[PDB]
Amino acid sequence: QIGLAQTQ
Repeated sequence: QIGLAQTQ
């Protein structure tokens, strides 16, 4: 489970 991810 991942709620929110922001990746760069």
